Amino acid sequence: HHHHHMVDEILKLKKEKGYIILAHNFQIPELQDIADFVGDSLQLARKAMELSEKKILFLGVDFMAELVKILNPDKKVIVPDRSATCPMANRLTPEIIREYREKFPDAPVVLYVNSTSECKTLADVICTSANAVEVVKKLDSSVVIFGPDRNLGEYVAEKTGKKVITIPENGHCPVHQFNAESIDAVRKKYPDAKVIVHPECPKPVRDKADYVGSTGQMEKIPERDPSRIFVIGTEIGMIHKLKKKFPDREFVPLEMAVCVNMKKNTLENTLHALQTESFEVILPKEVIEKAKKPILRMFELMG
Ligand SMILES: O=C(O)c1cccnc1C(=O)O
Ligand code: SF4
Ligand SMILES: [Cl-]
Ligand SMILES: [Cl-]
Repeated sequence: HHHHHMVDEILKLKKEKGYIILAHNFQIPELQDIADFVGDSLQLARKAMELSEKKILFLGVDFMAELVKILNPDKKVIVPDRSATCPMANRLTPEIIREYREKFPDAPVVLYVNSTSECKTLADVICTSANAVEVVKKLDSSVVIFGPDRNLGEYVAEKTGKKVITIPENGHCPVHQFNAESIDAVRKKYPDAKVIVHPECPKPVRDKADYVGSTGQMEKIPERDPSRIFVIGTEIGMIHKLKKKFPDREFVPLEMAVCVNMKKNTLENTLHALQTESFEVILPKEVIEKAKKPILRMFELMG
């Protein structure tokens, strides 16, 4: 295989230098295939809680690399491309959060994991798409401040009956902005297929789906649903993951949807990363000390 030179050298260096390689589900198939662990934000966060290796190569976007570092402040965490980020997250700021606490006095601030680590220092609790409902239901408030994703916030409201105030204005993931007509069309084409979409999708999309959940949840659906065909409303990287796990089923994208940031990592710069042992994720001590609290609290409010 023509990538064997990079694949072989990555595997050698990883072992030689004592790295574990963690990848997100939206990484290119070639990177998923060389990772030690591949999963969603929640699964990655969980894995980061119990991590033994001294050195971590993280393949995803910066806010999750920073979460991994916050949970392992004394381990070396590296990323191939330091610019790999979530633009959604970058629109929420400390000032907006402070504005909204002042405005809504006793509302806890629940932040999605794609949020800056500085914003995490100001959060009461962190969540991901699979635990947001449970976490919000455990809080002793019928109103919460939630960001930066409006769709997940609005989903949480529907599921909890709580009032959810979303910040910032129109915070959303461009990648999950599917149109509901794509479901109408795929119903005609494959009348027996099951449609699975992410909670970051717009309401009309979620409402027409058979299932709504995190990518981690999506991966488990075929364990209990015998459907030959699944239609997947999330980033294209998930198709590879699903088809690997369930070679016996068909996985059809709802639409082609690519996160440019998730695609910044390549075989070539991942190799470079292991050769140079760069770029290290470095955070101020203060930020680690403060942001760890809403992160640990997320796991406390699941189990
Ligand atoms: O794994 C996730 O939480 C996830 C789900 C949908 C979109 N983006 C992400 C991400 O981490 O960027
Ligand atoms: S898929 Fe969406 S939410 Fe996830 S990193 Fe990309 S822009 Fe951010
Ligand atoms: Cl978990
Ligand atoms: Cl997810």
